[PDB]
Amino acid sequence: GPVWRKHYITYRINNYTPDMNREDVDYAIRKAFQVWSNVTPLKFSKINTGMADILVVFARGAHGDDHAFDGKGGILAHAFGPGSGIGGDAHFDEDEFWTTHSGGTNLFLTAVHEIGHSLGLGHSSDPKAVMFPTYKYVDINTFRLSADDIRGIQSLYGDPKENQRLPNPDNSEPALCDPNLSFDAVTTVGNKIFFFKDRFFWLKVSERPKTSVNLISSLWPTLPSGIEAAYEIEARNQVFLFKDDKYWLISNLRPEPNYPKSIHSFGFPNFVKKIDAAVFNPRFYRTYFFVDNQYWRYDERRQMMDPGYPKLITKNFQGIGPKIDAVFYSKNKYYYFFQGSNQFEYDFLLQRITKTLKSNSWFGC
Ligand SMILES: [Ca+2]
Ligand SMILES: [Ca+2]
Ligand SMILES: [Ca+2]
Ligand SMILES: [Ca+2]
Ligand SMILES: [Zn+2]
Ligand SMILES: [Zn+2]
Repeated sequence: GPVWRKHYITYRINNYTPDMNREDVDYAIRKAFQVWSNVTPLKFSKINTGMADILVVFARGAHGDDHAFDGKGGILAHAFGPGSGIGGDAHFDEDEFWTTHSGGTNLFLTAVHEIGHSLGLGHSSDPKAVMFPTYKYVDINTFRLSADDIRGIQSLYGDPKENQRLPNPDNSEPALCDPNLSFDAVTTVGNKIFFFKDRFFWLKVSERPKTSVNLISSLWPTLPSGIEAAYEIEARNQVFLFKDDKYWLISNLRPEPNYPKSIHSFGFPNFVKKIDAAVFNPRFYRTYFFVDNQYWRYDERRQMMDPGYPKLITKNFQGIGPKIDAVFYSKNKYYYFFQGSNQFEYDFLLQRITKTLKSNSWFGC
């Protein structure tokens, strides 16, 4: 079918069968989900309030749908492939008797078959599968995915995000996906992107599948670690490294005749102690400087702030927080902003955040 266009996904257990022990269903379920995330790059979260994205429900005969139930047997659950609205809900025929055991009609086994569906999978012609529609009421903590089901879950989603399997996946540090990966500064230099962090820098996007973090003292000479702001000027091979009241010019990875130097000879007041984010716009020939609260634009081709400058980041850039960690230019009319573990696709052409993404996306985790 289609599939879920999100790494992280929600469920809410909507109501409880009185075949009960609430808590046993929390489990049977929480756990059903687990089955899937354990072979699979997803997470699952039981929120208790607001509108979850997978919905478990226990209703009977005619419930809502157009696709009614039928009583004791035959259909026991149906769930809805992904899709807003009622897209991924898993529903359960209350006229059965659900169990932690294998008297009655197991809700571990059915919850899991039917979460797939919710998920994307059709059936498995595969007998051995946690469903050959023909529920194999089997032992319970030892049980596991017929390799088959593993394929089309895997077809649809991967194999999991850094090592070798079933067994499941681990979760690193300094890392490509601690999802609270913030930035010192960041830029691209002609077709790569340098991502700064303390002594670290991770580099690229460019057809190179995957991000290799390294120390900054290896590519870089006359310069400190821990880098606050940066941009580029692709037509002159220049990367500009900013920290504290001083900056560094660069070429071809090589520090042109003189640095560091001051930031003030570039122009600002002495009221200004540090540049926080910076981005150069070739469309129109200007650099954007960001001082917590406010910003400044430098006319590159004249060496001259344009008139009227400091300014107010939010008044002029719609919704970008009053402090910004990193900006950088998209080879075609955007700036991508990095405020916290957050980053914004920002169309500068009609000013509007248009995509909000995980601070760490081009490590397409
Ligand atoms: Ca839903
Ligand atoms: Ca039924
Ligand atoms: Ca019942
Ligand atoms: Ca910064
Ligand atoms: Zn239904
Ligand atoms: Zn089914």
